[PDB]
Amino acid sequence: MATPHNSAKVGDFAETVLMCGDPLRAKLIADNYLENAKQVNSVRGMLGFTGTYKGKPLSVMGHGMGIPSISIYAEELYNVYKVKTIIRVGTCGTVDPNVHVRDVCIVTASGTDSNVNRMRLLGHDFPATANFEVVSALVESAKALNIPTQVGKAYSTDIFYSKEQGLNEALAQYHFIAVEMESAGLFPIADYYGARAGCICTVSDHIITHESATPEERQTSFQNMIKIALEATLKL
Amino acid sequence: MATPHNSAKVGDFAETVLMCGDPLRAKLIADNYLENAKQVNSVRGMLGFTGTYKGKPLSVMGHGMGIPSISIYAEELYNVYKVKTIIRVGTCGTVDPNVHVRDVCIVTASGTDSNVNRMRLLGHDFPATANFEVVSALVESAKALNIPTQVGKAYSTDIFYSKEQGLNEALAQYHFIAVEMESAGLFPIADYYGARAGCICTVSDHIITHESATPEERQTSFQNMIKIALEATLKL
Amino acid sequence: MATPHNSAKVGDFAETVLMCGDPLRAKLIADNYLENAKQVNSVRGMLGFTGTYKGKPLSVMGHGMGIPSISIYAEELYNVYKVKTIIRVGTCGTVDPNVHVRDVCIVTASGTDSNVNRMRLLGHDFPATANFEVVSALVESAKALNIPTQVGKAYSTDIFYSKEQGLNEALAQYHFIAVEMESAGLFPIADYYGARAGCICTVSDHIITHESATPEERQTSFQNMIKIALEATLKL
Amino acid sequence: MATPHNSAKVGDFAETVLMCGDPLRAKLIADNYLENAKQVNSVRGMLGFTGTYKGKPLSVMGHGMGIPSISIYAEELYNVYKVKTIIRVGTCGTVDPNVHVRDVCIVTASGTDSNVNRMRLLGHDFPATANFEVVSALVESAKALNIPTQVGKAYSTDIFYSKEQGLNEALAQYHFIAVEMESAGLFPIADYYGARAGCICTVSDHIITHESATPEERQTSFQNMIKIALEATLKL
Amino acid sequence: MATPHNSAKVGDFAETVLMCGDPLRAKLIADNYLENAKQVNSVRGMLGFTGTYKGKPLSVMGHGMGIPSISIYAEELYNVYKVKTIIRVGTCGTVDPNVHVRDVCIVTASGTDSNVNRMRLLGHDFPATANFEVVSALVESAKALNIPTQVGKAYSTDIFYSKEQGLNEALAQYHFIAVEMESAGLFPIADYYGARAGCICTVSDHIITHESATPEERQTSFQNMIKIALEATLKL
Amino acid sequence: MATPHNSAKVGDFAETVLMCGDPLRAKLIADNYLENAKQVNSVRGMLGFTGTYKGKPLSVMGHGMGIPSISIYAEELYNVYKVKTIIRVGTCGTVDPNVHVRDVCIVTASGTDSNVNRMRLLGHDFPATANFEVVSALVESAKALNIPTQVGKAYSTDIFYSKEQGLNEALAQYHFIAVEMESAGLFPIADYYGARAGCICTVSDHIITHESATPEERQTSFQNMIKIALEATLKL
Repeated sequence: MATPHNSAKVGDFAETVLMCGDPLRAKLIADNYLENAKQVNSVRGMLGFTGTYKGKPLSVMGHGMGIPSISIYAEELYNVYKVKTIIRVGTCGTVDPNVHVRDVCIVTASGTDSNVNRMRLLGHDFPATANFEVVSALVESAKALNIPTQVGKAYSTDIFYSKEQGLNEALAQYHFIAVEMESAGLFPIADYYGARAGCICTVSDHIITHESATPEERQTSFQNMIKIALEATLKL
Repeated sequence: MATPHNSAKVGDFAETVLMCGDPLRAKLIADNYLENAKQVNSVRGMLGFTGTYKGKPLSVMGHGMGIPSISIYAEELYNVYKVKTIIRVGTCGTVDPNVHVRDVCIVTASGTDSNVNRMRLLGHDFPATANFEVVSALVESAKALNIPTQVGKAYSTDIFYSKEQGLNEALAQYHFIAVEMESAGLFPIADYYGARAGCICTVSDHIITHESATPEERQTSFQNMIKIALEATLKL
Repeated sequence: MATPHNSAKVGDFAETVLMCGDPLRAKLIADNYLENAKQVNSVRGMLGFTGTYKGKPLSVMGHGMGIPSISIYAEELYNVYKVKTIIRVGTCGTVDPNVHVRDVCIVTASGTDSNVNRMRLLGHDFPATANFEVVSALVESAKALNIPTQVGKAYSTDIFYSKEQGLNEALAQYHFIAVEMESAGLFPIADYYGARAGCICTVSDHIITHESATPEERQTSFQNMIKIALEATLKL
Repeated sequence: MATPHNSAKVGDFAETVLMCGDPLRAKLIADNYLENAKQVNSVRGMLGFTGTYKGKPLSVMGHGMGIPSISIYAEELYNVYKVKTIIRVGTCGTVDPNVHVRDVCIVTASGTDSNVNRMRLLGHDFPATANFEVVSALVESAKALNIPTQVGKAYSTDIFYSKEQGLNEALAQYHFIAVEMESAGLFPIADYYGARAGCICTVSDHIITHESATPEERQTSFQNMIKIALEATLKL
Repeated sequence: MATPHNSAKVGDFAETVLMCGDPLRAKLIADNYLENAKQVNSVRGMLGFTGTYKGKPLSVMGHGMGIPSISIYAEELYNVYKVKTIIRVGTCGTVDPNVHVRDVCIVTASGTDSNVNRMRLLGHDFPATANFEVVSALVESAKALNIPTQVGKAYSTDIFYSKEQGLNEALAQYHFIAVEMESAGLFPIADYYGARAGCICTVSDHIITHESATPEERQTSFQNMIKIALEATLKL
Repeated sequence: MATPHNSAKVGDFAETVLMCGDPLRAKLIADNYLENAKQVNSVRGMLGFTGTYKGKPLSVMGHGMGIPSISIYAEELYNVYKVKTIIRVGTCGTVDPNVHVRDVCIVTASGTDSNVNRMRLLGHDFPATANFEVVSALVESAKALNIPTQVGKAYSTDIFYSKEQGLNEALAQYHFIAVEMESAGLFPIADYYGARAGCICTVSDHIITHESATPEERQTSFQNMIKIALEATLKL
C-alpha cells in the first residue's frame, strides 16, 4: 500500500481535496456533488473519493477527529499523493457575541492548545495560517453566491469535553469566530510541503448562549458551505 | 442521540469494552470472538458492538487515531454509557534494544508530547497510569496462555510522522517499550470517572533496527494479544 | 495629557493610521504624502501627524522598536483615540528561499518568541492574525500599481541581535516570508478592541544568502510599499 | 571515597536496598529487622547498613528529603554500587476521598511539579513508573500478611509547605492516593540503569479532611509497611 | 552608520553611560548636568550625548520603551562602542506596602514576563542581576547626599497596560519594590560582555493604593535620582 | 515537636543562623567557632546548634541537599523559630573563566532549573535575590579581613549528576560564578517572611577546566569563608 492509512495509488487523488472529519459526510459530498466519482480509499473506514465538479477533478475524504488524525491524512496527501490544496469543510462552535448559529466561517488562522506547532518552531509561537489564495477564493465565492460570511480566527482544541474555566471568555474577548479540533494541525503541514490549505465551517452551536442549530438549519448551512467550497475549487 | 458521536442508547455497551483504533478491526474482533454480537454504533463509521465472551457481556469499539479521538469516545463511554473498564488493544513500534517485533507489550503507564494531561493537573506532570487490576489481569492471562509478555512504559505521540531528532534515543535510554498514539489520553479519563483502563499492544516494527513483522506474523501476534485481552475480561 | 505617551487631544488622529518604527520616517511620510498635515504628537520624540491623502483623513506615527513599544502606542490609539485601522509599514529580513531583497511582503499572520499572546489566551497558541479586509486592500492596491508582492507569515522577535541556532532554518522550512519585531504585538490588540490591523514590509536583507539591498534599492522599495499602503487606505 | 556522598566500597551494598528519608529510621530498620547488620556509610549523616533478612542479603539507607537528595543517592547506588532494586518506604499525605489515615499505599507511578523528568525526555511527559515486579511483590506480600492496600498514583512535590490553590482538589479528582516528595525522582533513575524501583507509604494525614494519625498509630502503620516491604524483598 | 540605530562613531561614547527611556529626558540630563556636551546620535530620534561630569567623561542616551528596545541600544553600546558601565535611570511604579511615591529605588535584580532570559540559559531561570559595584556606588552616593533609598527587586514587564489578575498581589507578597519595563533586559547583556549595569528609579505611582506624584514631587525626585547616579559615576 | 523536622523549642535558634548542607560540617563550625554551644536539633540527623560568636548569639544548622530540603528547614526557621537572617555557607563549583578553585564567592542572586520560583510568581521569572544588607555585610567583612572575594550570580540545580549538554558553556558565557544546589530556594522564602538571606561559597572545582582544590586549599578557603560569615553576623 502507498501508505499505512490509505489504499489509493499515487495519482488517485486530485490536486485539490476537500476534507471533513466524518467519512460518511465525505461520501454524502461525493454522492451529491461530484460526477464521475470513484472510491479511492476505505482503510479504517476513512472513505475518500475522486470525481469532478463542473468539469474539474476534485477529491473528498474524511480526516477523523483531532489534530493527530488529520495530521496523518494530510501529511500523506501532500507528501505521497502530491496534493496541492486541501480545504477543510467542517462544523464548529462559536463564542463570538456577533456570530450566530447557522453562520458560515472562513478561517484565516487557528490557535490551539496542542503542542504540535511549538514542536515545529523551537518552542515559539507558530501561527497556523490559511493560504491567502484559498481564503480569497472562499470569500469571493461566497460573495458571488450571495451568502454572507464571517472571516477570522478559529481555535483548535484537543479536548471536545472541555473543563477549562475562563477559556470561552478569553476566546470571545479576542473575537475568535470558530471553535473546532483540526485546522491548526493542517496549515503548518501545508507550509512544510510548500502547498496550500484553508478551512470553512458552519456554526452548529453557540457555546456561550447554548443556542443550537436545528437539523433543518444544519442542512441550510451545509448547503451554503459546500457550494462555497466547491465553487472556490474552480478558482484554485 | 445519546452523544454527538454515538447512536447507542444507554445500556447498549457492556461494562467492559475493548477498543482499537481501526473500526474495521473492531468488527473483526466482534465477528470472530464475540457471541451474539449486535452492532450498536456506526456514527462516523466508528463501529461498535456488544455481545458476550464465554458468557460474560463484552463490547468492542473503534476509537480512531490519536489522543483527541480516543478522548471523545472514552469520555462518552465512561460518562454516558457507564462503562467501568476499557482495555485498549493495538499495535505499536518499539525502540527498546531488548524488545523485538511480534512481542506483546502490557502498558503500565504512558508518556506523551500532548498537552492534555498538563491541562488536567495545573500544568504539572500527571502520569497516565494503567489500573493495576487490569495490568495484572493481562499479565496473568498471558501466563495462563504461555504467551511471553513485556510489561512497561509506552509513549503516546500526537505526530505519526515524527521529525524530532533525539526522541527515539531518549525513549530507548529509559526503556520505553511501546510507541503508539492513544493510551496517554485514555488513562486520566478513566481516573476522572473512578473507572479502570489498560492497554496491550503487539510490536509490528522496531524503530531503531527496522525489523518489521511480516503479514503472517502480524496476524499471529494479533491473535495472541486479543486472546490475552479476552481472557483478561473474565477476571475483571 | 490624554495618555502618558501621547500629547494628542482626542479626535486628533484619523480613523486610519499608518505606523512605522522610526519617528523620523513617519515625518518623512507626512511631509511627502500627506496634505493638510499637522504634527499631533511629540512626546518621547515619537512624532505623529494627521492630514489627508487624496481627500481622505490619514495619520502617520512612529511606534518605536519592539512589541512592548508598539503595544503601548497601539493600545492607546484604539482605546483613547478611537482609531479603527492601523497598517504597519516597515522593513524586514527574509529567510525564505523564494523571497529576495527588494520584495514587498504583505503579512497575513505573525509568529513570535514573545510571551505577550500566550498571556492573553491562558497559555495557549494565539495566532497574531491580520484583518482580511486590510490584507486584501493591500494585495489589490499592489495589483493596481503592478507591484509584485509576497503574501504570508511574518515572525516577530524580541531580539534583533539573535544568537539562536536553528531558528532561521525552521523559519525557512515553514516558509515565513518576513522577520521583523512588532507585528505579532499589534494584531491581538486590534482584536481586543474589535478593530483592524495589517502589516506590509520590504525585504532589506536575505538572512540566509546574505544578499543585501543597496540604498538606491532601499529607497525604491520604500516608495513602492508606501504607495501600496496609501492607496489601500482609500479602500478601508 | 567511591562517591562524594558515600564512603562505602563497591560490594558493600546488597543488590536490594530499602531507602527512607530519615537516616535515623534507616538505623531503626537495620537494628530491628536486619540480621548481622554493619554500618557501611555515615557521610553527611546519611546512615546506610547491610545485613540479611531471613538470611537474604539486604541493605537499608537514608535518602534525605526531596527529589534532588534521593537522585544523588539512588544514582550512586545503581551506578557505583551496582544495586538492582530499590524500594522506597515512607509516609505520605492523601487527598483521595476514599483513602484514610493509616492506609498502606503501593505506588504504581508518581506525578510531580519538578522539572527533572522533562529534562530527561526532551521536555515531554515522562511518567515516573514503578517496576511491575516490585509492585506485584509488594501487593502479594501484603495479601499474605492480610494487610489491606491502596494501589495507585503518587504525587511528588518539591514544596512541603504548599501555598498552591486548587492542587489538592485536582489531585483528588484524578484519584491520586499519596502525596510525598521523592518517588518521582527515583523511578526514572532506575529506568536509566535498567534496574528496578518501587515505593510503599503509609498515610499520616488527610490533607483535605485534616484527620491525622496519632503517634501510636504512626508506629503501627510503620510496622505494617516495613513488614510488607521486607517480605517483598524475599520474592525479588 | 556605525550601527543601524546609532550614527555615533567608535569612541564617541564614554565608558560610563546613563540611559533613560525618553530621549528628551536624556537631552535634559545632558543640558543641565554635563559640561562641554555634544550630541553624538539622533537616529530614530534616540538622542545620545557625551560630555563630562565633574571632570570625568560621561554619556547619556535614550533607550526607548521595553526590553527589545533597550536590548538593541545596550548590545550596541557594549559591543561596538566598548562601554563598560550602563546605569539605567528611570521612573517606576511600586506595589510594596512599605514603598511610597517619591521613594528612590536601587535595583539589585529584576524579574520579568519576557522570554529573553530563558532563551539565553536553555529555558531555565536566569536572574537579571545588577552589578554589585554599581549597586554599592548608588547606595553610598545616596547616603552621602542624605537621600533615603530602597534597595531590592524590580519587575520588568512587556505590557504597560496590564490585564493580569493576581500579579500585583504576588509582587507585593515577595517585596518587589519597583515595576518598570527594561532593566531585566539590560543586566544579562552586560553579563554577556563582561561589563557592568545597574538601575535606579523613582516611584511615580503606587499601583495598589493609587497615590501619584505631583508635578513638584516628580521634579525633586528626578533631581534626587540623577544626582545620586551622577555622583555614583565618580566612584565607577 | 515545634515542627515535623526540628525538635528545637521556639527561642532555641538565634535571630541569625548559618546553614550548610552537611550536618557534620554544621557541628564542626559549632565546635570550632561557637562558644557556649549547645545542640538544639537532631531530628533526621540534621544537627543544629546555638552558641555565641564574639558575645553575640548565633546558630548553625545543616540544611541537607537540594532546594526541597533547604526549603523545609528555612521556611520553618523563619516562620516558627522567628529567625531574621539566614546565611548559607557552602561549597560550589564554578564555570567562570576568571574564577579559580580556592576562591570565595559571595552570591548576589541565583538562577535555577527548579520550578519552585515560577510557581510563586504566576509562572514568570522571579530572581532569587540575596538581601543587600547581607551581601554588603559579607563584602565588607571580607575587606576588613583582607580576603579577596568574587561577587556575582550562582546557579542552583536539582541534578548533581548532570547530563545536560551546553549548560556549562552558557553559564560561563554569562559569568555565573557559583554552581550549587540550594541558594535559589532560600532567597524567595526570606522574601515571603520579610526576612533576610545570603550565601557565601568556597570554590572546590572548576567544572570546565576540571581543576580541583587540594585538601590544604579547601582548609584555607573554608577558614576564609567561615571567618567572613562570622564577622558579618556581628554587623547584622
